[PDB]
Amino acid sequence: AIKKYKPTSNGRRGMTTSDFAEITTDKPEKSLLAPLHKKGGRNNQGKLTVRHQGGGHKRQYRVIDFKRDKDGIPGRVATVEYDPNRSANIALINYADGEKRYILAPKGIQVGTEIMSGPEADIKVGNALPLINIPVGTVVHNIELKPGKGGQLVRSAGTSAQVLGKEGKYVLVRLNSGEVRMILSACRASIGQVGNEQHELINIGKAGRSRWKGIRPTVRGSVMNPNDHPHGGGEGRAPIGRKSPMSPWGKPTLGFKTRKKKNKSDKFIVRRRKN
Amino acid sequence: MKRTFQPNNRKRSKVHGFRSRMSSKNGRLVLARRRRKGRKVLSA
Amino acid sequence: IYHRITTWIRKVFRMNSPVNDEED
Amino acid sequence: MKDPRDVLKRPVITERSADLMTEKKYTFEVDVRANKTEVKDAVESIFGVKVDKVNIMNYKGKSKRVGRYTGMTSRRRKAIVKLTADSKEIEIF
RNA sequence: UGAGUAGCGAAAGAGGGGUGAGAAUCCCCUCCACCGAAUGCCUAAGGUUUCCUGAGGAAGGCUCGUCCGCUCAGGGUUAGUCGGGACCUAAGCCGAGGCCGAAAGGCGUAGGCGAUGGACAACAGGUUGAUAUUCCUGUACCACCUCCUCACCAUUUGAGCAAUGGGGGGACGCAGGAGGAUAGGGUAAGCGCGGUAUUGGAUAUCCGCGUCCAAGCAGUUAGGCUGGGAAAUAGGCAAAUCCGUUUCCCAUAAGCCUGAGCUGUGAUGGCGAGCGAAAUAUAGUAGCGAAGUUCCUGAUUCCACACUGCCAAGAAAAGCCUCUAGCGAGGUGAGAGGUGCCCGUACCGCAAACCGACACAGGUAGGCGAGGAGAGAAUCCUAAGGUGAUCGAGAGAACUCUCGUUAAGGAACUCGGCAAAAUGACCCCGUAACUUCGGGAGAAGGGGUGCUCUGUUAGGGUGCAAGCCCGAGAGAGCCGCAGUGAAUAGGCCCAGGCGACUGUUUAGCAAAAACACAGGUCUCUGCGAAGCCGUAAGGCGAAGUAUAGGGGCUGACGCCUGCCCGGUG
Repeated sequence: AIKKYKPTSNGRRGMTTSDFAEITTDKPEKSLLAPLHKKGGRNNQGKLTVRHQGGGHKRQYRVIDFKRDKDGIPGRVATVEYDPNRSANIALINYADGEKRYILAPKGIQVGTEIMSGPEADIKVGNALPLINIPVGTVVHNIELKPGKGGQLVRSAGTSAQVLGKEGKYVLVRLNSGEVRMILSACRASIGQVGNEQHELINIGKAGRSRWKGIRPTVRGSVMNPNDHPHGGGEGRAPIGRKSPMSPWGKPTLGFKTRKKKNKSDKFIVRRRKN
Repeated sequence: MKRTFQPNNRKRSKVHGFRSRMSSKNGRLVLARRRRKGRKVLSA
Repeated sequence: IYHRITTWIRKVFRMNSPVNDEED
Repeated sequence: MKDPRDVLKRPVITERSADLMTEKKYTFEVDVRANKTEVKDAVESIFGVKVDKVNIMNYKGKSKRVGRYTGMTSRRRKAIVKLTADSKEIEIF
């Protein structure tokens, strides 16, 4: 849910926050906590490769085995916890081994529900089983690109994916925004789209909340001096007279493909740019 | 008003110390220029 | 008593606002 | 080397030190690299007196210009050994 | 030369004596003045003796000078417990082999370095011309070691030590609100003082003082454990009677861990108002020494990020608590005996001992920071503690500056109500257009607050009472021009352009109609990324994953955002 704030002040006029209803416990387990030094977007050389990063609130990583390498062992969802690191909520799950591992949380999961990581596991949400056993068209999340590497795909909240069908090599998958790839059949994946779909609807409502993110402000390019930016110079709000809108780096950004025309992944691209 | 000189011995030592120059060949060159001229007080 | 004494002088500088206006 | 006897330099003759003579303690200059543990073995050998709580102090040299030529004083390091009760002094003698 | 002209560096001094060739400026005494949420102290940074005593004084003192942070002679910082190192770790850095690079070198494991953090045992008075949670007089505490003294045990059926290993714990955000107690202030009691000649007070008079720690011991404010016992264990690289997990038993508290600060012990000790010698090298100490209670008031401190709430969910490791692996022939449990090192300790640190060429109206963490009024670290006046802030004398011109005043008028001044004036303190009455319904709104516009009595009020705080306090409401009265009388604590009503706002910007001419922001939109990016920093390796993005990131454009919100792909991409 979304709790709208009354406009007691100018920053209250638009700001909104998620219900946090999924959250159960105020604190993370100590055993899986990890440090997160903030690079600030700087290179190891010390130069800032990425613009407007850092200055945000301190964060502490929770260990999360997306790989789910263990199998045949039933688990249980004890608690759910907020994750500063990403839009997706974290749900702690207690294994029958007594092992504990934070895991990505699809919506509609209930506390105490059983979850098996094995191939023989049921389709029921929260389970993760290999693509060969997956029925066509079922929603899937946290898909790995290769086995044992972890599921880079579909980690953010509210994202989803669907299977168009499968061969022995490779299983088809609908990636978000309609793109398709022949992901390896042996590769593991987890059924059920990620929760916290309401995160997109959240409104920041003030400059101050952005500082906590912390998203540093970005100067408009025309305002910038001509030496610093291509669109700079002029006598007040200079027209984008220069041919082809441009990044401060020389490559054009509006409609210009940044793809390498030759790539190993090009064979896997059955479909591209549905818009 | 605040001025450019705000002394800190740890900073002067870590930055302008003899081993700060020993750390790199260029600093060894600085020490070499320091010694060829016969300066009584090398480094900082 | 040696009564040694030493005197030191320095040029310094500088300003240049210069506060000059016109002709334009 | 090492030997206790060479550790000492000269006694510190000051009005502040003469008052300490009634305190059953006697100041002596000591080598800069010497430790308190070494000084305790010196009095037990040279004087033969039992040793209690030894204190040691270092002093940065004062400037002592002679005409044009300034020059730092050498760094003295006196030590204060608080001798045990009932023990004859060898100082001054 | 300008010149004996500018300046003499914010902001109280006066007198008496003393020293001396020389005294406005030095010293002492008596008044007076200024700071006192400091111009007070304590300690970093940094300075590196500038501290102290005895002398000198030509130069350095915006002036003389017997005086100096000056110049000379000696003298002065004392630590197992304070800070740091014989403990740890963060950012970051170094970095065996190694990954790369014409060379030089770059990158980065293992490992190490590195506090601004975590761990850690000593507190009260005294002492010098100084340095004192270091020296001293008391009481202590931690760690380690047995020529020792007792007590308990066990000889691989093994008394115990128990890891570089596994867990536990350490271990952490912001805001707010009750509570307990205390560092501190004041009242009644108590003890030492003085009867004051300026009218009047042995009197509800006056002045001054009103106590004391770490600890070894007992319990208490109260919080936290969510429960403890038994059995079973695909796990926590091997193992585990440890943890985690599972299943039952008993759950309204037996039990588990931590507490500020209190009562007696620490103390038949010393602080203490005031007396104040011999005299010594006549400073002024030695030395003597009373009461030492009670109530009110109490935090910004502590219990403690304990509790509640919230989002932006908020370090790392060791010291510790346990577990086994593993070591074993003498060990444990308490007393005595000893050991405990290396550096920093002076002074200046709101400043004449530093940043500033100066003995410069500026700049410099943090920790203590009182009283009367007051909401208050506002403001004014005063304690504790300092400061007489180092060129002056006297005339009282213009003129310049800092201010106070102003007859009749008012913004007729001026580019412009610039500057100045006025309003402003609490309680009460009352309050419009407009609006996103929050605002606007201290709207505007008015009234009352000084003193006395009925009134140790009505009502509350604490207390057995006694008492101390917080205190309206009113009535009657008294006065003055005056009444938050001093001092500081908004001037408003409108009408339009631009910009949502807070915020940011040219330090040192321009702070804004500029920038930014949330939002809106386009485009690119499928992870070995698009974009990058780099010859590369590596790394950022990212311990991310199209509801996520990069770039362009537009700027909250409301109504909207039309047509054109010929040309240029």
